[PDB]
Amino acid sequence: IMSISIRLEGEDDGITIFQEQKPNSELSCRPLCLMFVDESDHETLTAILGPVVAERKAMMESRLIISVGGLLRSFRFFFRGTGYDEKMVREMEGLEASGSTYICTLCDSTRAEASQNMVLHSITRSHDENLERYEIWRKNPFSESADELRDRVKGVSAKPFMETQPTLDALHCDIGNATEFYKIFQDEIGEVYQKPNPSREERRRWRSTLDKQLRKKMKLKPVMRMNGNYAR
Amino acid sequence: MSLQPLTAVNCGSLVQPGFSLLDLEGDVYLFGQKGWPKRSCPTGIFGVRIKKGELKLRAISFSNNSSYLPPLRCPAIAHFEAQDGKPECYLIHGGRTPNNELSSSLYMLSVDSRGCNRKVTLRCEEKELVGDVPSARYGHTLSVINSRGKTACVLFGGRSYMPPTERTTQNWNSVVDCPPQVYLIDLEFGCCTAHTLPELTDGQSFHVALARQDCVYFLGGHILSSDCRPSRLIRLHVELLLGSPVLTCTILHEGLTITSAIASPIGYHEYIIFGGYQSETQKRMECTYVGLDDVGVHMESREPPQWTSEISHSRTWFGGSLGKGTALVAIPSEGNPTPPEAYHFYQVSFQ
Amino acid sequence: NTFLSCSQYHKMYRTVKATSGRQIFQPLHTLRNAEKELLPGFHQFEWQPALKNVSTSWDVGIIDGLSGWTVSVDDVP
Ligand SMILES: [Zn+2]
Repeated sequence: IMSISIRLEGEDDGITIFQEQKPNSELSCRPLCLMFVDESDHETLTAILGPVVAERKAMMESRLIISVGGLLRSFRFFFRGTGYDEKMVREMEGLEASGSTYICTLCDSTRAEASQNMVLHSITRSHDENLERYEIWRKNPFSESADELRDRVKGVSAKPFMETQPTLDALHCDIGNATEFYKIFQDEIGEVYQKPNPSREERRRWRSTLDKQLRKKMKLKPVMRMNGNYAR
Repeated sequence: MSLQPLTAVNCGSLVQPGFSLLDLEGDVYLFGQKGWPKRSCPTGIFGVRIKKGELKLRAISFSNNSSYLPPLRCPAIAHFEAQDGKPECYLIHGGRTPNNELSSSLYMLSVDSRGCNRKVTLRCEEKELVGDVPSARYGHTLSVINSRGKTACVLFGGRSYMPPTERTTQNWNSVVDCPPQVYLIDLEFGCCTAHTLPELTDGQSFHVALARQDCVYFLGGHILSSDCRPSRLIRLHVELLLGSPVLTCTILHEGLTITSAIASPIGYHEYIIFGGYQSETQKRMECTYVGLDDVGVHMESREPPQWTSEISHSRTWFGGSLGKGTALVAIPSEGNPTPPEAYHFYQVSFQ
Repeated sequence: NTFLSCSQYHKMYRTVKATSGRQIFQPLHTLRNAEKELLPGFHQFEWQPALKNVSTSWDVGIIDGLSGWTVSVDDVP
């Protein structure tokens, strides 16, 4: 639970009653289902999840009456689907995970063009239009060939099933930035604009001297994979 | 009438318990795959070859004017014979969506161009359903016949989820039999007509049926009403008048208690039933030889190829006919560790 | 909130109740019907309109996650 607000009696947008103060700490993370299966077995996952999605669906329509504050009180609901790593979002929004031509889970930009230009990109990706684009893929009313069919639909082949709110995790941005800076340091130890294509052993050695530098000063030890703390 | 162990060179993670095999003009194409089509092959279908016991799976593609199909799981199949106006057709409908749900779609498939270099192009077209349409379902059976002398298609069987008024989340994955009304469908126009039979007072699933000379013979299968497996063969005789779709049916005294078999067509009509499941735990080990003449069915057994002690201990299995007495089956493979090719593959041959 | 076993708690309970004990902690038995106020499926409610495709029965709690998967072997497992 994140926010609970009030619009009554009207003429106003609303008044926040209680905004949660620390949703990050797991001390507020209430579990609702568990499945002894894998993130990839799309069949098994949807087969178990149908209930959850369907009742989330039926929820957003009606209103809810409980006995609260001594009186019978009413409630509406909206749902913000945020907390997923990218891979999951793609595999559940019907995209091509994870490093293919289409990358922005929001903007229809191709990969390469996101290099020359990087700033102005309007958010377009949305659930209803993704269903529309999947239908266009399935029917192919324009009778296009394979790759123009990829393009006109902006590459939405798998039918999404679970709604998503269009946004990114906060942690894994930090994680990817951390690993990218780590590698860029490993590379700038040597010379790559002086030596365009270095070899593998040079990479191992530059990593080693980078770990020596990060250990001698700052007293920092390596790990296999970088969690949040190593990033920070 | 013998088996041979195979090994998959790679791609041993792209088969799933239910799938389909079609031979249309030579090459065999494999339909259905765990998860949505990867970009390495968006077609979702793989041409299959066997060389030196090793198994090779190659990507395909379609025509520009052909539509792309979702990877159905356990569909219904019809081998629409080479004739007017487009030889040769394969009708598939309507299977199970990988995102677990059903489809009211009909798919007409054919081969279009080749090679130019040992390659094959396919074509897949939807078709509207004028009706009185059949609802979505799975595991059912559909076939094609010529009645004096024009062509028609007969669909029967299959189960589905509870009616949407009764859609209960606690019972979301429950599945009950579709009402026992058969459906007659024409390729053009897509007029679907429902028919009922005062004999077929119960539904059924997974039953392999056969068509010959506008007479259709359904073998017994699994039923969930009385949880039983009536062996009794079911005969029917269908005629397309102008414009009356006249039908008669009858019960045979004895058929066979088989569920979810592999049908290989050996001869003109000389078929073998490879194997499947006789009980909720016992799987039918032996084979079956079936001739079909206009007089009736003609039944016998053959020498069942001795299975490796491995498969004999398997809880389940399945397979498909690579064509002409040849078929492919697979064991859900276990062991330490997960290979992860969870399937051992056996080729099987007649004579 | 400390990851103790039920055996653990019962042992500690007997022990401390021996030492100067006016029974301090509560006996294990009383928790097993003390959470019926905290777990799911205890507070009546309803909706307007009635909820679509979701049974209007409320007092139930934890449910196995298959939702009635027809156990037939030959079918999808
Ligand atoms: Zn973007």
